[PDB]
Amino acid sequence: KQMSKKMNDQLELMESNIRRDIRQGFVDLQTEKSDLIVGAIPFLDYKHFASRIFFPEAGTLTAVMIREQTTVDEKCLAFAELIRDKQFLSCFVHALEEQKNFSIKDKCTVASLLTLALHGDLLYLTEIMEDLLQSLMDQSSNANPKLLLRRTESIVEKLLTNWMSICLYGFLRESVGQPLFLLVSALTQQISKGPVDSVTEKALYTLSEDWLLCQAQDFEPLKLKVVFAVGEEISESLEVIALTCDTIQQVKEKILQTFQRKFGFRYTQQIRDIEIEYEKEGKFVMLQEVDDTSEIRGHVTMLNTLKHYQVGDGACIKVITPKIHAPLKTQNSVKDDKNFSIKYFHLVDPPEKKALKIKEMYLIKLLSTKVAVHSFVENLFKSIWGLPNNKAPLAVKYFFDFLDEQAERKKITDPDVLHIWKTNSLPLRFWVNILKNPDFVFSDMEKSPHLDGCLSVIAQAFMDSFSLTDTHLDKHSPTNKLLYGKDIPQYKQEVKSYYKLVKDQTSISSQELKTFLQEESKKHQNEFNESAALRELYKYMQRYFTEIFQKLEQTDAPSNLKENMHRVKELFDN
Amino acid sequence: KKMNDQLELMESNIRRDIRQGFVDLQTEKSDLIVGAIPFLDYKHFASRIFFPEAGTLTAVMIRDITTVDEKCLAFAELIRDKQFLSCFVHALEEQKNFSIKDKCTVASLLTLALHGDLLYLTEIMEDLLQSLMDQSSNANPKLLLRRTESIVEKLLTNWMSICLYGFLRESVGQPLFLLVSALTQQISKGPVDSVTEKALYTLSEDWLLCQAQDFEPLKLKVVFAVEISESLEVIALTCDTIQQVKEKILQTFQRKFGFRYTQQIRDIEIEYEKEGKFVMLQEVDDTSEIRGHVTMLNTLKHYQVGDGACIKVITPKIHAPLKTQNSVKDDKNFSIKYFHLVDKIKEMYLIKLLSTKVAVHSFVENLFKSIWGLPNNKAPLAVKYFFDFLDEQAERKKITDPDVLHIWKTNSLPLRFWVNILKNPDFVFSDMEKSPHLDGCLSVIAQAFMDSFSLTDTHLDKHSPTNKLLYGKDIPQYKQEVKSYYKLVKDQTSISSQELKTFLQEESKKHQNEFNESAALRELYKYMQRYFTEIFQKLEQTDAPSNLKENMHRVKELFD
Amino acid sequence: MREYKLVVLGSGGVGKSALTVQFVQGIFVEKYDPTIEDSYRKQVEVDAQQCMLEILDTAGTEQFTAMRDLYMKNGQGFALVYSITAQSTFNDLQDLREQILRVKDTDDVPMILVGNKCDLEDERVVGKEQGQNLARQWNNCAFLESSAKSKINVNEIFYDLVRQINS
Amino acid sequence: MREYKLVVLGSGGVGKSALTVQFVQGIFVEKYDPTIEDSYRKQVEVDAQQCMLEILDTAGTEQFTAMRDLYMKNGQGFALVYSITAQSTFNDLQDLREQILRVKDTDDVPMILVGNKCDLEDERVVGKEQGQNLARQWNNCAFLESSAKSKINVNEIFYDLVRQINSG
Ligand SMILES: Nc1nc2c(ncn2[C@@H]2O[C@H](COP(=O)(O)OP(=O)(O)O)[C@@H](O)[C@H]2O)c(=O)[nH]1
Ligand SMILES: Nc1nc2c(ncn2[C@@H]2O[C@H](COP(=O)(O)OP(=O)(O)O)[C@@H](O)[C@H]2O)c(=O)[nH]1
Ligand SMILES: [Mg+2]
Ligand SMILES: [Mg+2]
Repeated sequence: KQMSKKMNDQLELMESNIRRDIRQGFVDLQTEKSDLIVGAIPFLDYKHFASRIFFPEAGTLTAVMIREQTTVDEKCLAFAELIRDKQFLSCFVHALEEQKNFSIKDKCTVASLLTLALHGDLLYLTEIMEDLLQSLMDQSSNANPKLLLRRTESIVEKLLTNWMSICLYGFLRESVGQPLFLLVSALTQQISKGPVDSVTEKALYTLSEDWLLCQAQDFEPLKLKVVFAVGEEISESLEVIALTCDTIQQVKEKILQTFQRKFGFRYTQQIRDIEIEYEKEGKFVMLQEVDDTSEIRGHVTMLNTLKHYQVGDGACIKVITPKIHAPLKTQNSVKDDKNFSIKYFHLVDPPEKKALKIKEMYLIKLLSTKVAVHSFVENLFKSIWGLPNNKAPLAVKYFFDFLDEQAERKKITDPDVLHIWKTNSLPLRFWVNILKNPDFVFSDMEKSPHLDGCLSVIAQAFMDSFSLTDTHLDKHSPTNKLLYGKDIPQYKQEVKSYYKLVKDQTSISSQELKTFLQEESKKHQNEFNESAALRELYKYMQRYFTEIFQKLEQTDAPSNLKENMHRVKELFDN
Repeated sequence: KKMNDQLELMESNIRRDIRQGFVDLQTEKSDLIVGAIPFLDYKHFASRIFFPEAGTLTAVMIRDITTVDEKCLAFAELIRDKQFLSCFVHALEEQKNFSIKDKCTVASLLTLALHGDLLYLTEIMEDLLQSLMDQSSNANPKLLLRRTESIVEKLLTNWMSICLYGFLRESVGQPLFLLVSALTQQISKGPVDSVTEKALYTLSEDWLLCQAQDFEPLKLKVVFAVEISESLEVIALTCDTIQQVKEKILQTFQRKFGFRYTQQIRDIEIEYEKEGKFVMLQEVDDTSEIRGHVTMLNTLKHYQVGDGACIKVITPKIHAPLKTQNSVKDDKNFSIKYFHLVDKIKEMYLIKLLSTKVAVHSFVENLFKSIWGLPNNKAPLAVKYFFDFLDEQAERKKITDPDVLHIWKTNSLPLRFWVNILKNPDFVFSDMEKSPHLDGCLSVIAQAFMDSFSLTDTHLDKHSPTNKLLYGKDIPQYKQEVKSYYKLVKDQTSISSQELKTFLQEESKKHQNEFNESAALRELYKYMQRYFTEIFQKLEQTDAPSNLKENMHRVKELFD
Repeated sequence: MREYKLVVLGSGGVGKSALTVQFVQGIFVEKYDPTIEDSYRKQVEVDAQQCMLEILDTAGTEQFTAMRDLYMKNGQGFALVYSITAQSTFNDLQDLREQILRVKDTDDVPMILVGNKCDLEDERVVGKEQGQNLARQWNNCAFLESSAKSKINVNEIFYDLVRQINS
Repeated sequence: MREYKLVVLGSGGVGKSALTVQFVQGIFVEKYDPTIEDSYRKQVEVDAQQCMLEILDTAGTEQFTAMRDLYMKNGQGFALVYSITAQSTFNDLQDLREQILRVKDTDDVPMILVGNKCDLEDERVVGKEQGQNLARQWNNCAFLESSAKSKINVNEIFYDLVRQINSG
């Protein structure tokens, strides 16, 4: 009978704890203000943007493609004059895909190299993408029309992403860039309001259940007066807000974020150079990320926070660099360690508290954050499928008329197919790509895997608005759909209305195409170099020569083309 | 070692429940709701407002069914003089025996009596209210009209009703009825305990069902006797009591047909199809879950009612000669005798208070925006005039604080009138049986409503009322509209007396055959003969001509 | 912990919301906002025993026709409040007691008489001895002159209500 | 109940989402919704032992520039999927498995090769022996022809993955 007492008491304390918890969750959700937000958006120049989109593989090497010598490399001239051929390039695109040695990476590569080579003449590129896309459709072997463009089994698809990017850049910098940067900033700022685990990057505020910090943690916003040194005693005040649970580096990152947000110049290139001092007895003692007074759970040491140092509100805190007094006040950056995720921990390490780890009890936070940044999400979404001056971007309208006419060319009596093609070609293969890689559009954008997860969530939400089936979300459906389940149908309506509006807009003769594509081509002919492109495509031409030659011979090839082929070989050789 | 399993099931159910709250909150599709709005005739309106106490008896003040009564005209002649009436109300107010209810009484009687001459009523109300205002020795200008310590206040409520009724039927009534119907419907969408009336869905933590009841929405094929048969579909829950199911069938009938199936619920019985034969199900039978001195009512789930089940209905003239059960709801002590859902965490269901709060929100916005809305870029006549009075008086008492203006406006108009209409919908609409739960919810909405008038930016915390947190995010938008609404009336054109006199006269003449002055003055006199020494001692001090005293004593000679 | 439903009653603007906020949120602000319906709650200990309070701040006795009956039946502890600035607020406490004892249908109803705003000694119109006389008049009931602006007798109210519910 | 992280990799429209939903809700609906990122989880009794599974439903290989390496890094089990109606998708799995082994920096990784849509034998392109020989070529790897539409070997995938995680 003695155990009954302990059991009852336990369940009691646990219950009341859960009370305080859920209560705090509701109170929080209701009392969450929107103190988010910038000015000049750090846009990228078209060269860097396009290069990052075409080759997000070797990010730094992509500077090799940004621009006499052309006239010198006659091989490049021959190859170039050869690419301008429709039949040749057709065989060149099909024969490669025909071979099983030709992987996905090979396909992306080819598509982008071909885009850079054909970036001077975008007319021809448009027309060849049209034939390459119609051949992936009309004479497609594995063709279930509502499943087209989904599996990356062709070069044409990645090509289509490239072309969408090329043609829609203007529209991005004009009408979509601001809300996208505003959303990335919104999320970033929002997540920095609540605790983040320094070792798992899991945070309290988030849009992803996977990324959620379902850990019990008591925190409180600390206002910190920041002093900068420039000798021994030099001080200038600054207001920086942190948390009681923030690790040292996290604090450093916050004061640096703030500093840049007030002076437009990073106080330091590398964050490791700065050390942080604290005042307790009127004297400043440098605080380090981990000291001799740090608890150890088994074989792993715990990171020192601000509550670890008993830091209170209005605390004065000093900033030192490497040229001030770091001759002796230098600490070793913990995060630099190879196995830092095994040697250290912050807010996570693997009876009342045993049941306080319940994941669902934190799902409301996903709601809260979803509530916090919903204005920016809606802004971005509406600015993506909206039409300024009642007209649509040239490439969008044109390409949708192209799809419509294609469906007309194949005798298709199901509007669902047209819808599917429209949503598989543009938003999936383009808009999601900008949505999931905002660094393609902006500079000095460091993307975290967490923010990647949040953007993943918003992207999926964006994709469900292009669905055709009213999905019944129950207890079995993933949270990422649940969060945006209410806003989906409005978006769906706006989508169908959007495709309608695009369909009913006045058609476009190829005169406008002429002036436009010529304008873009003349705008970007000298930016990249077709030399490296063609030289890096030759590696592909000679590696599958017999198959291309065969595919071209089966389609009645003139002597001229083949003589030019062997000429290219002879020029590259001799 | 027997705590691991108990806590296993415990935390399991917990997870499932919180996740289910989140899912329901995310999967909540709007499907609320009318046609014509059953408003009350101006008579019953005015009467149920003037005397909310005597419920039915108010119809005795309605002459919708005086030269002989020699005592009425004399006392009315007395009231006709401003001095006599002023000293009357004042002297009566200065009494310790004069209870709170007596003030509402005399106010309502006075308004009812002088309903025929709105000019004199308006004038004397202005004078008396200014008396309450500028000469108040024990009052703070910012706490004016707050403490019910004058006839002028209840009288003000009455006058507000009189003058704003037209606007009520104009643009505020319909959204109100829509919000009430939507609220009732929403609450009734989720399980309700028959004993406590605590439902899962609500807008009040007090009125919250804090128990995890695993239910399931069922489409029931209902049949009607006349033998005879007629198909219908009723959406009932598996946890619903037999009388709850009955209420849902009756509601569905009265909605989809336009006329009610009956007037009494006690005279209907429900049959269920077992295996061909129909067994009439009762509220409590033998095998009922009895726990001490309390017994569990039969739910649908108790009889294993499947989805798409067949249901028959029985009237007292059909086959209910011997086929009739007794009504448990009539039991003088039913709470103590039977139980339904109740006989353990509350905050876990605060989420529900959100769900409903969203489902019934558009209607709330319609009601609020209507109340402080301007039809054809024009504010109500009474509003502009009364606020003009407040402005002029504030300019007449050496005050330089716009806060006092706002506070007077928020203690006179929305508090005295709009709350009275918001919390009491049956003062507006006929056949609206008022439930306590709906009264609680309406108290929440009315609370938010008047919080939208506050001049104090109060940050909501953990120690704030759930009702405040439930509408706190939406408040500060309303505040800015309320603030701007007030200033528009200030910037509205001054009301010409040519429009005023006509506006009063039309209604005065259109309501001269509505109320009887007889019973009114007859009930009003009783306060005079009660405190005569006070009235005389005040009147003689206020320089009373021999006319007033001769007339008064003549009235006393005609009444005794 | 134990659940404790309490009700705060009084005339319009007698410091009910004031006392309540002063007791739960600790802070006081001279603000002018009419209360309609506010169900509070707070974890608080009495007689070395922690319990869970449940306050209901009510509205003016006649600012509007309201649910005057529900909370009298369901309530357990009652704090009646007048202001020592206006006399009528003291004159309006009788019918309150009446309806309480009537609806609850018993003479043993946990109640406390409070003359709030005891920080105004120049506008005082109701004596303390008057309130004490009314206190003894109600079968020797408790009487505590309080003030939400000075944290005087604030906690003692609710603590006494709980204590009276106990015994 | 331990938590398992099973990741479903593949190309565009091979039935990753189909298999995951069929495993989770038991329902198959012929629809067309490109998965971008969907996180499922379910409690299931494996080998008379109730464990907590977490199925991550990824997108096609190259539908957009994506975060392939993250869920590979954290993932404990992998179910590579290919439609037997398209040889291309069956070819595309090689570099994927290569990336798995490279990131995990080992060879004893819980993994299964699944040839979905084995209910369309009249439209089959990839023979069973192809995928079987490929599984044999991938160090006696686990192989299954599945059909989320016809409920064929839907659960045995994740099951065998769990049984492999606890294996040596
Ligand atoms: N000096 C003083 N003023 C008070 C006290 N309590 C309330 N007040 C003031 O009285 C006014 C109205 O009181 P309030 O509590 O809002 O009225 P209620 O909501 O109807 O109970 C407020 O503006 C307060 O500033 C007190 O204890 N001392
Ligand atoms: N016959 C058959 N069709 C399937 C099966 N699984 C998926 N599908 C079809 O494949 C289409 C796309 O599948 P989906 O789940 O979206 O592919 P995912 O990209 O891997 O998520 C759907 O329309 C289904 O009809 C299966 O097991 N059998
Ligand atoms: Mg109050
Ligand atoms: Mg998918």
